[PDB]
Amino acid sequence: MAVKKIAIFGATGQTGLTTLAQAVQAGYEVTVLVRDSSRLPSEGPRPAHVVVGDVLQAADVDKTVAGQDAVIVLLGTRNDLSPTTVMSEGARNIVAAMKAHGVDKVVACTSAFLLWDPTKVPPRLQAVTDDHIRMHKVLRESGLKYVAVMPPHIGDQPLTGAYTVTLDGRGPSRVISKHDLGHFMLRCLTTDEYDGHSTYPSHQYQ
Amino acid sequence: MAVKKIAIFGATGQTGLTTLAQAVQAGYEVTVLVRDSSRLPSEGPRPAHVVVGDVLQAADVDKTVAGQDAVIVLLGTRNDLSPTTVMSEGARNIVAAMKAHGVDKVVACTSAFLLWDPTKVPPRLQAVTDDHIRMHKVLRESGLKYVAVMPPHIGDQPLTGAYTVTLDGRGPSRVISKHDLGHFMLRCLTTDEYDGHSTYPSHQYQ
Ligand SMILES: NC(=O)c1ccc[n+]([C@@H]2O[C@H](COP(=O)([O-])OP(=O)(O)OC[C@H]3O[C@@H](n4cnc5c(N)ncnc54)[C@H](OP(=O)(O)O)[C@@H]3O)[C@@H](O)[C@H]2O)c1
Ligand SMILES: NC(=O)c1ccc[n+]([C@@H]2O[C@H](COP(=O)([O-])OP(=O)(O)OC[C@H]3O[C@@H](n4cnc5c(N)ncnc54)[C@H](OP(=O)(O)O)[C@@H]3O)[C@@H](O)[C@H]2O)c1
Ligand SMILES: O=C(O)c1ccc(-n2nc(-c3ccccc3O)nc2-c2ccccc2O)cc1
Repeated sequence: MAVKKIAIFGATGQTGLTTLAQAVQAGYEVTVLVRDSSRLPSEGPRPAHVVVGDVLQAADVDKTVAGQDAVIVLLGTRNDLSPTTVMSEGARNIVAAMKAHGVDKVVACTSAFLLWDPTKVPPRLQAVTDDHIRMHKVLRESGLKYVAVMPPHIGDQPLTGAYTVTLDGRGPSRVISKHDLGHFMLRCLTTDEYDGHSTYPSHQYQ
Repeated sequence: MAVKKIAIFGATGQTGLTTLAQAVQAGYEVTVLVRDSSRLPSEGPRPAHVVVGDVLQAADVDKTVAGQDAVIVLLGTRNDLSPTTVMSEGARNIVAAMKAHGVDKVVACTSAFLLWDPTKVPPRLQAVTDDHIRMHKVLRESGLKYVAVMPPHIGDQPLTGAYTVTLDGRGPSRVISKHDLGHFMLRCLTTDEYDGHSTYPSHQYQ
């Protein structure tokens, strides 16, 4: 087990940007798929490789997944309020490209709403949650080594690295810093302990 | 009056109605956004301008924020404890409209539960608190001059002007009257001392 090359999908998002920065600082050779390159910061840590394209475009995903050791998925659809399939269709393209290229490890973020009663989901988040569920099923039925990361509210607190991780359930805390969440996405690259499990990271930021 | 034209969101609510009355008495030129089925009472004080629409429509929020000096946010769900995103989505529309119209000052009410240990928030209030948390992050990340008003129980005791304002922590009493809360929302328009802080107003009525 030695992951050196990773693809990150969703690297321009709030969690993606800090996951990308941390990965670069730790020494990973990171490839990102971005739809427009000007949103990547021009100062600080930069990825080794940039593919310009869409997770909905199978060829763009293929170019991104080729030659990787593992994939991190931090896709989201920003403000869709009504039925949407971007994340699950992108997950299908990711799965197909990982198969074609022999990449066997994927760490993907959905939501802790998948661990709660469906009546906890606010009405205007039901569509996105539904597609998270579709994307989770896609990844679980793929047969790939899949770590399901299902975070509660994503905050802006500083990196601590001291969060809780609860397997196949929700945990006591109900927030995770975007920085701590990115930290855990990368921690999942260094072990098979979470493979096949759903994970809930959460921490105290008093 | 350096701040003269204000938008109030939630003016028909418990705290809104007395905030509106006090603003009009103090000489503010008040614009309100009201939902079509829920106008202001016929006998009560009259705002200068009424927009009929929904905080969930960007166009209605834009009409309400255009030309203002400052915004007060007293949105809420009345007695309804169901999951919701009306406050966080409304705040996103308010931020965008403020940025487009050159309005910097936003005084917005969430709840003192944002200062609690999360494991201690009553489960019955967790869904509403989750949207207050989402709303607070939207406003904190906006870069606007944002006063985060985080009250404890809102009661029916009198207007006093004599309440305690505790910065960035819980205060010494567990109640604030709706009239004192509205008085404090208006006070925040006339100083910069609470910008970028959380504020907990509270009082002992005797
Ligand atoms: N906000 C929360 O508290 C919370 C809580 C639990 C779970 N989640 C979920 O966790 C995940 C990460 O969320 P986040 O807030 O960090 O994400 P985010 O800031 O909304 O960014 C989403 C990422 O996905 C990219 N993206 C969207 N559509 C794409 C497409 N067709 N092709 C390629 N890339 C695309 C976006 O690229 P662009 O920059 O090009 O748009 C961006 O990089 C999301 O699925 C979210 O729903 C969020
Ligand atoms: N002890 C407490 O009650 C307590 C304690 C701490 C914090 N809080 C929080 O304090 C805040 C203010 O509470 P409150 O009791 O004064 O408020 P409220 O009586 O619940 O009034 C809510 C206001 O928001 C309006 N509103 C709701 N949805 C809207 C929409 N889609 N578009 C436009 N306007 C909308 C309502 O309009 P309609 O007239 O059309 O309904 C009403 O004017 C709330 O966020 C509450 O959660 C309450
Ligand atoms: O920091 C403190 O002391 C403190 C913090 C929060 C409260 N809130 N806010 C609420 C509340 C009610 C309706 C909508 C949103 C809300 O947030 N309900 C309570 C409440 C909590 C415990 C017992 C009685 C209550 O009325 C009171 C005090």
